[PDB]
Amino acid sequence: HSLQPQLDCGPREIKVKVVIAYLRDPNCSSVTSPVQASACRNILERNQTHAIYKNTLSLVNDFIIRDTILNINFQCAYP
Amino acid sequence: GEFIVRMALFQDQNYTNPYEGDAVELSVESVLYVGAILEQGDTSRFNLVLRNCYATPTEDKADLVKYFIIRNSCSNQRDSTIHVEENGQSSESRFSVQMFMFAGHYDLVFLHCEIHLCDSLNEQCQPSC
Amino acid sequence: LDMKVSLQAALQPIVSSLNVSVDGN
Ligand SMILES: *[C@@H]1O[C@H](CO)[C@@H](O)[C@H](O)[C@H]1NC(C)=O
Ligand SMILES: *[C@@H]1O[C@H](CO)[C@@H](O)[C@H](O)[C@H]1NC(C)=O
Ligand SMILES: *[C@@H]1O[C@H](CO)[C@@H](O)[C@H](O)[C@H]1NC(C)=O
Repeated sequence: HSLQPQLDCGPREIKVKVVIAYLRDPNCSSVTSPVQASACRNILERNQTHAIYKNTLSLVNDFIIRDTILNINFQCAYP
Repeated sequence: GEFIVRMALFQDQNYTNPYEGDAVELSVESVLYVGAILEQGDTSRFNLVLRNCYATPTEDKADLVKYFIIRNSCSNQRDSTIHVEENGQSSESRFSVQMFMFAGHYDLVFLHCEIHLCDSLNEQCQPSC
Repeated sequence: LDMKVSLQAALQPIVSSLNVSVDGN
């Protein structure tokens, strides 16, 4: 399986295109996310001489769900 | 006084040998069987209707979002699999829902209900719908 | 005649699905 989720790290917005979707923190529900690490719970991992913004978007058919979620774990590796 | 009403969780459509109940783990596809019982009460003529059994992702009964389970005294719509088996006449009222868990990030689903104690003497309040 | 009743347990599902991962610069 593969979706080819188009992730397009910008200078101020992380944007991931691929039902309601939401980031780790319940808002940012439309998919965009500000690059500010204090916004919708973006994970910061500064491995040496780089900085990656990891996040786990989730797609669910209805706000109640039955046996099917879409846990898209996308990261942005900035210089 | 207080007509203390209790409700438990049974494991099967089989309405006995239920779960003891501390924190139940279920397949989202699976089914659970909760029945409101009028234990420790009149039970000779007082029925037990199921008016507003509902669900919410918080111990508190006052949440912004909450699952309906059954509104307006019976059989909430919008749910594919709902069965109020014997709510109403008997001192035991039973209904079945498929497991679920809400939007956002919290795996904590709770069940809350509102119960009105009908009587079966010259009071035709069988819950009709 | 209109008391409120709650279930004394937590309903913990085992919802799980297809993990995905991607990269970007
Ligand atoms: C999420 O947005 C709702 C408005 O829909 C607001 O009530 C709530 O405080 C927000 N929560 C966070 C963590 O931003
Ligand atoms: C950190 O991870 C990125 C991911 O592509 C990689 O390019 C980089 O080499 C890693 N840093 C180190 C020090 O290995
Ligand atoms: C079903 O019937 C009774 C009560 O419903 C129970 O004692 C019996 O063990 C059950 N049989 C099963 C679950 O196979």
